[PDB]
Amino acid sequence: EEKEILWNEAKAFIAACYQELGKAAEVKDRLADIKSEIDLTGSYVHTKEELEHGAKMAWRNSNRCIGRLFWNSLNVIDRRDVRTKEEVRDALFHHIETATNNGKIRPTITIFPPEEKGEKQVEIWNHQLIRYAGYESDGERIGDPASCSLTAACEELGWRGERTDFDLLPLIFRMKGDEQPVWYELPRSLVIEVPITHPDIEAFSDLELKWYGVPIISDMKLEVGGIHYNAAPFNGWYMGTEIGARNLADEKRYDKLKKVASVIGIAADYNTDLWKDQALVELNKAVLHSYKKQGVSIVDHHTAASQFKRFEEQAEEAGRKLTGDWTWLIPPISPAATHIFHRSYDNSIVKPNYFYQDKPYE
Amino acid sequence: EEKEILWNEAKAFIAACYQELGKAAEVKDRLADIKSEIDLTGSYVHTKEELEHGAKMAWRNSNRCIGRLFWNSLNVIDRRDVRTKEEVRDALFHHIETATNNGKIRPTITIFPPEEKGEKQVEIWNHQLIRYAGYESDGERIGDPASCSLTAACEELGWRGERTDFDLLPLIFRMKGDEQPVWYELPRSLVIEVPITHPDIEAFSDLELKWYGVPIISDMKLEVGGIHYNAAPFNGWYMGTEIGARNLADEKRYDKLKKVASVIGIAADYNTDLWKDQALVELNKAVLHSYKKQGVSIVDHHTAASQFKRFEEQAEEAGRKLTGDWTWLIPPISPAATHIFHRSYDNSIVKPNYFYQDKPYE
Ligand code: HEM
Ligand code: HEM
Ligand SMILES: Cc1cc(N)nc(CCc2ccc(CCCN)c(CCc3cc(C)cc(N)n3)c2)c1
Ligand SMILES: Cc1cc(N)nc(CCc2ccc(CCCN)c(CCc3cc(C)cc(N)n3)c2)c1
Ligand SMILES: [Cl-]
Ligand SMILES: [Cl-]
Repeated sequence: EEKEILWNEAKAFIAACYQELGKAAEVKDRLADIKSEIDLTGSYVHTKEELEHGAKMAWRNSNRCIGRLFWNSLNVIDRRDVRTKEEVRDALFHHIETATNNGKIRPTITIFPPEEKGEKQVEIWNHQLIRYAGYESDGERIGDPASCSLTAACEELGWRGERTDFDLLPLIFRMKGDEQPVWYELPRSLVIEVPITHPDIEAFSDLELKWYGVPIISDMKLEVGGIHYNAAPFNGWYMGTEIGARNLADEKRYDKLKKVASVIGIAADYNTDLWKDQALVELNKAVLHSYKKQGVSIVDHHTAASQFKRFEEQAEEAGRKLTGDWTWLIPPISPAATHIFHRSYDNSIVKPNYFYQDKPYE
Repeated sequence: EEKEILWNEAKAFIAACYQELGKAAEVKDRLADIKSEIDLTGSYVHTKEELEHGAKMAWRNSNRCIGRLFWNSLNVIDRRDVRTKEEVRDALFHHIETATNNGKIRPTITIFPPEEKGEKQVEIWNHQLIRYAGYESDGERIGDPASCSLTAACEELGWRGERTDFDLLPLIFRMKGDEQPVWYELPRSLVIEVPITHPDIEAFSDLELKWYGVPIISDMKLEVGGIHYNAAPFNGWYMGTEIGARNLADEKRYDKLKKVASVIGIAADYNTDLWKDQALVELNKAVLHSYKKQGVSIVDHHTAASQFKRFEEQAEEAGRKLTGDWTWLIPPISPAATHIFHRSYDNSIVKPNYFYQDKPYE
């Protein structure tokens, strides 16, 4: 059963991948080889060409992603050779460095050895490789509340945060055969951060807001032809709203809208003044302005939606069905100002793809 | 078959309606009466109590409506006695007057005789009782593009618009047995309109925008216990975003965002300036301000979402399942600033309800 799942998934992937690569004639022989290998070993090993194209397909099939136009230029780093925690740490440090690329962000994925018997070889605990800690001790809230449980887990293992609102969490991952994960403090030279200022309102700097340059999702599983790559961190560049309308704005995150309203000099007293809406717009302008000013890649939601329209056209033109999650594709700011809002999307799951998996803590 | 549909729907409705009315014991006798009546006549007639509560239930079950907190105070006008076009016209005029209520809008529905053999007794052509005409002659666009096809149909029947951007369409409806609908110009004394000004920006009046006070949806079918009330116009008061973020903002409607940007004194050149977002916020502030200043009921999307939260709690507290369409419930401005955005809703259809029906023109 488990291996029939593998063979069926392998069949579909190799056929599809090789068609896209103009390698359709090699499918028959390659499947024989794969079938023998599953027979003789219980699994199979992707060629580097398969691995790279599979990761790209997986991005292409990510229903919730507005940035998919650029799927085919994903920079895929093959790290299936890794066996030690030093090698993992160094691969993660390297991913941060090459993806950041001095601000000119490169969409990158580093792929670690896949699950064996559903047994992980490398288990990453971080949600993102770069993220801020969060604390909640006796009524006082510090940092990013979304990081509270991971932060508590790190502090169990002998890490201690400075309890600033922007403590960088350490890298934390466990190796197969180890009982506890290890942690490593991020070298600050690796991590670009951007201070948030506003183009016109000088007082905006009084909020002392900042955010990190590169979102590197490190807790999803990449699945390709029945192989489960549970550890495969990937990054793009930010869409501004992710920072200005969610990370810094949500009541359950940094919750900064009342403070924004005060520095931009409007009252925060009446719903009918639309002060939250006005504060959201200004904070979002500041975020775009700040990233651009520092030379760190970022895209606004209008340009993003325009790019996504092109992805849609490209898919049609290539004869591929389009899939999407409307509820995630619409930006959280002026959604009806984008074309996305005014059409519908088929939310079917197509593989290869990226999937949620259970957290190893909490 | 057709009558088995009717009896099954009647069974479910009478049971449910009478439970809610504390009249559970009368269900058995009432169903016998109904069953005989379908047997003897092919249909049945609602008591006034059933009709009123059914219309209220229908509002309660409208998945796409954020305003449902107030379902139980709907003002139901029973006009099943109507037989002539003068009576229909007068009932429609009356609905406008009593719903408008000098600006203190009353959620109201007027219910006309239901379909007989799927044969309409009264067929209303208007989408809303009050709406602006739209024209598109040889490249030049005037008025509301959404009204183009109905406007063309009216002008076929000998009506002529002044071709202002805000021509009030005439009431247009057809009677059973008539080949053509009739039309009647709206008395302007009946129709409250609001000029759009901004609380701080004096130049905003230069846009000469306005909108009508009361949205009265007149093209949906109310279904109650298997009876099809195809003509049953209903109204609430506006949520500000419907006007500021859609009617006046959409590129396929009045398309005013570039003009808004100019009068509020910002450039409309770069996506990263979020000029569309900023223009949307200011236009939406102006709309709320203008309605409030004139004494015409309106609700902002924050207050609306707060009221909807109470509807949710009320439903749970009453032991009723909640249904909703997330894609319509989220406001088109700052949706993530409402609780709606952060939860999910079951989009199942529960009856009684309001349903789309085919337009009799186009
Ligand atoms: C190149 C720049 C990119 C941009 C601007 C972008 C934009 C976004 C945005 C805005 C979201 C939505 C998050 C939310 O709604 O809060 C998202 C989700 C997602 N993106 Fe992208 N993205 C990019 C690159 C990538 C890459 C390189 C991958 C993987 C190879 C990827 C895969 C995904 C996935 C899987 C999700 C869903 C995450 C989840 O379900 O939690 N994206 N993207
Ligand atoms: C009391 C004030 C009311 C407010 C503020 C309100 C608010 C809204 C809003 C914002 C929409 C969405 C339109 C859109 O997304 O563009 C809507 C849709 C709807 N509302 Fe309400 N509403 C109210 C009263 C009513 C009443 C009295 C009824 C019927 C008895 C009703 C039934 C509906 C229905 C059926 C829709 C869906 C229309 C469609 O599918 O095209 N609402 N409402
Ligand atoms: C690779 C990449 C690039 C980029 N610009 N953005 C992303 C998405 C980042 C991200 C990270 C974390 C999260 C939190 C939940 C995921 N377990 C999210 C999604 C946030 C969200 C929350 C809600 C309530 C709705 C919604 N649509 N989206 C999105 C990935
Ligand atoms: C009774 C009532 C009160 C009130 N405040 N609002 C309404 C809804 C009015 C309305 C009128 C017309 C329409 C146009 C289509 C309906 N055939 C709409 C819905 C507009 C819309 C468009 C799009 C693209 C998405 C969306 N969610 N909603 C909404 C009814
Ligand atoms: Cl993020
Ligand atoms: Cl409307």
